[PDB]
Amino acid sequence: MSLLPVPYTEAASLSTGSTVTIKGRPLACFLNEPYLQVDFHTEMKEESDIVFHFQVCFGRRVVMNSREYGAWKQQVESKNMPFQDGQEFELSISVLPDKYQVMVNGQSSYTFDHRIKPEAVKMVQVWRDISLTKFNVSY
Amino acid sequence: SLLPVPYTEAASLSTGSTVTIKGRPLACFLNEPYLQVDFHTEMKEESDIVFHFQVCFGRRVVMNSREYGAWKQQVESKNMPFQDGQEFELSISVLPDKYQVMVNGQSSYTFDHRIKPEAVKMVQVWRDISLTKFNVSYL
Repeated sequence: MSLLPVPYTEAASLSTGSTVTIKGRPLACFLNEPYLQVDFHTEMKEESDIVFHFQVCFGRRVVMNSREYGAWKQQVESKNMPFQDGQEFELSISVLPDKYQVMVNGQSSYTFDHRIKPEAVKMVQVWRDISLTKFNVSY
Repeated sequence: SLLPVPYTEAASLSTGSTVTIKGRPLACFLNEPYLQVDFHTEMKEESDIVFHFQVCFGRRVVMNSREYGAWKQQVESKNMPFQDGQEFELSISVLPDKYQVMVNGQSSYTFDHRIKPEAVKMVQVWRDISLTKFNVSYL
């Protein structure tokens, strides 16, 4: 049923001006709290450090963090919830010199200042309770 | 792998029933994949949950019920018999007073009946696992 298989793992490189586009839909109603996770990894292996971790608990909150030297760092939480129950969404993550800008359905929704340089990213993983129709990294 | 996830099946339970689940997490424990098993009062996903069993692999287990649309008293355990990167066998037995949850033959968790197990009409298995076996015993 999901057009693209989930978990979805792709080799990627990022710098200022790069955009990561993700089109998908949660697999459950918001009452059931499905999650979405997007991780920008330093290496191809899943256990590698995470430069940018973006986790949505649909209908509840968004958590952002990094995993450095194998440990989760300072968690950032947002109760901003532009995602709509049972709807397809479009997620756009832009790389700016100082931060990532996260757009949901074309609206500025979240930001996260760079901890690790985006130039250290080698892989992007999209996983948890979503079906996926589109994944793209601009070059 | 052979059974799709989310996996949903019509079911009925009473004393002596066993729900057998064979599967494997989709990620290493460092990435905190989840497993969720919900015993529902109706076929619809938004229905009440008699028994909610949620594993955050390598971290914790949470159990609860959802009654009249609201999550009730959460039960938490840091017991972790699940092994990183391994296939597991989960066996949920229905006893007169509680569910007994066995992992790879070890009695690992228990949950006293809030709603009678006879109210269950559906079982849903979802989140970050591949599923090789699902069975509800009868008679």
